Amino acid sequence: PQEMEQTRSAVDEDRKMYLQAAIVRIMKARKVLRHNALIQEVISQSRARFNPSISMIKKCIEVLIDKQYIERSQASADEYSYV
Amino acid sequence: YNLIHLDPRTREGFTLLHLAVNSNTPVDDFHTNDVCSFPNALVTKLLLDCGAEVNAVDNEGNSALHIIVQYNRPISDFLTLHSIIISLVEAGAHTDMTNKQNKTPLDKSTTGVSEILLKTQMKMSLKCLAARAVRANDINYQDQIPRTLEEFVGFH
Amino acid sequence: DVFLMIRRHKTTIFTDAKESSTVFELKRIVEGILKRPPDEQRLYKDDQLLDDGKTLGECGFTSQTARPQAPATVGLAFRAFEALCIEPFSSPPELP
Amino acid sequence: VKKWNAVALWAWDIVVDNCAICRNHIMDLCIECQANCTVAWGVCNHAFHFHCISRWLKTRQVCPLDNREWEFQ
Amino acid sequence: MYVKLISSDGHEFIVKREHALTSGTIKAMLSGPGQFAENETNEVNFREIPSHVLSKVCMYFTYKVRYTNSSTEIPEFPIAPEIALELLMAANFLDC
Ligand SMILES: [Zn+2]
Ligand SMILES: [Zn+2]
Ligand SMILES: [Zn+2]
Repeated sequence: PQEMEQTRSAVDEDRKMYLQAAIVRIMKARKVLRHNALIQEVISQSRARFNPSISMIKKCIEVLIDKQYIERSQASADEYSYV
Repeated sequence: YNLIHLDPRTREGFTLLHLAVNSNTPVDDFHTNDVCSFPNALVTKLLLDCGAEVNAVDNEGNSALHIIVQYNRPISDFLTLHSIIISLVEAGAHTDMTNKQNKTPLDKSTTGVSEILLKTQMKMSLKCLAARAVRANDINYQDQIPRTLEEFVGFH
Repeated sequence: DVFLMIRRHKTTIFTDAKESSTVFELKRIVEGILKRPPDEQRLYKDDQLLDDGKTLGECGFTSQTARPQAPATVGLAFRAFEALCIEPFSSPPELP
Repeated sequence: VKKWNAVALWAWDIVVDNCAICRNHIMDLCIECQANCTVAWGVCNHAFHFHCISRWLKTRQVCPLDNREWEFQ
Repeated sequence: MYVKLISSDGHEFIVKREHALTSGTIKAMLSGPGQFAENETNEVNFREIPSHVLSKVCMYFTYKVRYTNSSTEIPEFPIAPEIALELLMAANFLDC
């Protein structure tokens, strides 16, 4: 179990990179999306893999805007735009 | 094989092996972009298996090895770049021959990865070193060497 | 990995050895490949004698001095010790 | 020794392995580039994706791993 | 184990057999008739090349055996301008 949890956390790490790559691909195909519209689209495009928790996608969303790959729009938190 | 034995050349002396090696070979804007991407290791390997002149040079003097080292994407398609440098050297291309500007493909490598691959695949020989020393010192080699070696000094 | 170009009149032997070693095994191997009695080996570096127990790294050549591309000459005059009569290589012709 | 069998983890001889921006390898495409490139090296032996380097220099003129001014090759 | 290489001008050069088999012509000379299986001399008589080019090709043999496959630290071969254009034909003859 000392090394089993490493493979239980490596899948969690690769979950984050696959979630971040999913948001970039999904949003830039539309150039703008709502918060709830993006969250449902991220899940629907990752059904042949892990079931992504809602808290992890929004954690990957806030990392992505800090990385200047996407940007939250000036309307509210329910509007995301590419950059 | 039948087409290679005609040795077709473009305007700038490019043989059929050079274009399959060169990254500047144009691709049609239609669906050929999705498949025909140059350089391609499969095309070069098939041409070398069919008997392409691997030591043939263009009008500028660049051989097939001189153009693959000038590739500006060494890591993006490194699987292609590695599989084509090995094929050219294994076919019998000189790793030390020079163009009309007297530039070794090591010198024209302009890339650490391509230089590393070539130096790994270089087979050192005394004839190449002696010819390079002769060409560097500008020694009068006309009518002092065998005629089969005058060309050897010519590209080394 | 020291490399030595042992000379004796016209005969020349190219030998590989180590930096920190004695000349005992060097004398033994040149005895084996020369088929001569093992009491006539008198190695000379720049026309001077050297100790038979001192390491050859301190004898006057090392890795930075003796290289496979340009080995250091070692005279091996044999006792009949004979005078050093290392025949020089033929000079290249005068290039134009 | 009598008999010995081992395992070798063979990898390409490139000194740089992964782009430390998208946490991806350099052989494949970047996260910006996957949705549908070239590799940019640095003076401090830092090599990343071209799009990742462009975004990083758009953010600041600091190398992603150390406080060094980013330069091209 | 050790082969002997004799130049036209009387000079004798002795190098390891594995070091001298890197050239195709010397390999052909050692093979065929007249192997002279004493396992120590295997002497080949080069009636054309002078002594200095034979010394340089023996140095090249040792240099290539040492650096047949190594890291990027491959030192350049110190070819004098006077020995060139006579070592080139020597390497052509030896198929080095
Ligand atoms: Zn890209
Ligand atoms: Zn990247
Ligand atoms: Zn950097």
